[PDB]
Order: sequence, then structure tokens, then C-alpha cells
Amino acid sequence: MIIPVRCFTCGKIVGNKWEAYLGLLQAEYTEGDALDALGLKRYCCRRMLLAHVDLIEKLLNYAPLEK
Amino acid sequence: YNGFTGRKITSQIFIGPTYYQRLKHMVDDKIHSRARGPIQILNRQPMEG
Amino acid sequence: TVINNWLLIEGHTIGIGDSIADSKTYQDIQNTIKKAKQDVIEVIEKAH
Amino acid sequence: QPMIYICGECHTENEIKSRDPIRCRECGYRIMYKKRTKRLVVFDAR
Amino acid sequence: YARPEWMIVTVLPVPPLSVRPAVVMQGSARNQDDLTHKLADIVKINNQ
Amino acid sequence: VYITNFHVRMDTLAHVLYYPQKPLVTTRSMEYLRFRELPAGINSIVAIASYTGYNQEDSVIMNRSAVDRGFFRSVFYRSYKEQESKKGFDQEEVFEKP
RNA sequence: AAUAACCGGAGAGGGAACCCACU
Ligand SMILES: [Zn+2]
Ligand SMILES: [Zn+2]
Repeated sequence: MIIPVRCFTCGKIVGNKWEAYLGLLQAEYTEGDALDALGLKRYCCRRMLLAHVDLIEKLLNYAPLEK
Repeated sequence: YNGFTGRKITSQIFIGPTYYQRLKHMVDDKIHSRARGPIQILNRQPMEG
Repeated sequence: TVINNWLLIEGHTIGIGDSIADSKTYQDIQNTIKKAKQDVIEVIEKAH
Repeated sequence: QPMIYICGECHTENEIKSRDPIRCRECGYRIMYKKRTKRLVVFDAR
Repeated sequence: YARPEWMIVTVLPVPPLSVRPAVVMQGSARNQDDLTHKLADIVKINNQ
Repeated sequence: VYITNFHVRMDTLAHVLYYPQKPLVTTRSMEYLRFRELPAGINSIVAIASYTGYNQEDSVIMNRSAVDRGFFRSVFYRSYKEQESKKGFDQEEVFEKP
């Protein structure tokens, strides 16, 4: 539902990379190049930031019924 | 590489990424046991479910 | 117990490599299928 | 004694006593939720 | 053990409450199995 | 994630998963189902090889570190209901601490 | 001029039909 703060297999911290990754992609880079620039060399860490879906924006779209 | 001994695996292996889905049939929702609990009304036998 | 413990070291796998043959055998496959196909086509023509 | 409930659309806190109409004091909404507990809670990060 | 005129029946047997239990739901106790209703209709018609 | 507004929707027997992920390899047709927006299941580096002999038939040996780091940790819901009923004074059902 | 009163004294209540899903 959010970026997983760690690689399921390695342990490399990945959570902090997400906003920078979106910045890079908006900066008109091919996702592979931008990812390598962010420094993910193994494909067991590349997968998460490459094929992660962010739903938290969808969930935030609603109003807080609890206040 | 074996993680117990450390010796290399004799035969190379197939590996790689794929996609898995854990199904709704969790184990916690199936295991149960009975020891002389309730009984039906019409007949003196154990309940069901 | 013992044979599984030896399998632990030897390793037994299955992979895409085992599902692929050489090009010469592929060519033999193509030749066989083509010969059979044209033969059955000729049989169809004879029936016609 | 009376409990603290939340309107929903208003998000407004309101009090309700038993056997009473379930309406917000100013908009009279019908959907009514209940507020978190005051008892402690502690999860091991595992 | 058997007689020809025993096949024709003049007294209806009726079982105890075990065969036709009574049940209570939500404290109502109105839930009554079909056996009681059938017997009730039988006895009503017999009296009539 | 079976539908976006699961928090508010109060169904019965609703399962939801922490970390859905769009599949790495797919068809072109998937994204017309929005399946990219509500994926179900997680990628997983697998290795096709009898390792310890604990996975003979339709079995699998899972890394436990992944499970502890968030591999497939799912949450499970359940909703109850209750209709307090008032009757003809022979029975009156009310909400009160017994 | 009055003395341990069971001191965790616990059985349970429908059912019937339909559809779904696992082998
Ligand atoms: Zn990794
Ligand atoms: Zn209101």
C-alpha cells in the first residue's frame, strides 16, 4: 500500500527512493536509466521500485469519516 | 550455494522472478477439533460446522 | 533421510534449457512435418 | 455516562444518550460512528 | 403377528415429544415442527 | 486490494493485502481491467530446484526473512450485525451492559 | 460469654431450503 521500506530479499532501504524516483521520471528519463542513477543494481531490488503501485493517493482522495 | 555447509551446488539451477498470489484458504480458517461439545436436539449427536 | 541429504548437495533442477533442442533436429522436425503434410494434401487431391 | 460519537458528513463530535434519535445536533445525519478507545495499546514491531 | 383387518387402521398412533421436539428462538418458543401442525389438523378434523 | 474504498465499505469476509504489485511480465490487455491499479499478489524471485526435500508435491519452501519484512503479510476483516427488536411487551430487546 | 454457612455453586439451544467455493 506504500513502498516497502526494505527489499524483501536483500534489506537495502528502498522506501526513501520513491519520491526521488518520481522526480527523476518527471525529469524525462527512461525508467531504467533513472533507476540506475538512483543506484539499484540487482534485479531483486530493481523490481520493487520498477513495478510498485502506489494506492495511497487513491486512499487519501477520500474524506476522513473519523475526526 | 548451500547455506548450511557452504559448498557450491553441483548442478546449476533455474532461477528468476515471477508472480504469486496467496489464496483465501488460509490454514487458520480450516483447522478445528472437538471433545464432547454440544449435541443436536432431534438426535444426541455432535453439532456440525 | 540419507538420499535427501545427498540431494541437498547434488541438486536436482529443471529449466528452460532442458526444453530446447538443437537446430539440426529442428530441421529434421520441419522436414518430416512438411513431407507428411504434402503427402496428406496429395491424398486429399486424389480423393477429390 | 453519555458517550462521544462522530457525525460523519459533519465530522462533528456529538453526545447521545440511550434510547434517543440518532441525529447530528445541527444537520441531523443518520450515520453514526464511535470514537477510539481510551485504553492503552502497544504492538511489538514484529 | 399380523391380521388382515389390522392393515385397515382405526386408531392413529402418535409418538412422544422426542420425535417432535419443541424449539425456542429469540425466546419466542413459537417455533413448532411440522409434526405438531399435522397432528393438530388431524385432531381438528377428527373432532369435527 | 479488492476495491479502493475498503476501509469505509463494511463487507463480510474481506481480505486485503499489504503490498500489491503490478506483475513484472503481463499481457497488454491487463491494464484495461485497471488490474494495474488494484493488483493482487507480489513478485517473487523463485528457484526451481529441490533444495531440502521439504517441498515434494505442490509444496514450497519460503524464505522467512521475507515474511518478516513484509512478504505477503495480509490483513483479514469481518463485520457483524445486530437488530435490537422491540415487541408487543412480551419481549423487548435493548442494548445495555448485562 | 458464641463458631469453618461452595471459599473461580459453568452448559451451551433452532432448523430448513438454496447458491457459491475447496478434494
Ligand atoms: Zn534486493
Ligand atoms: Zn452533522
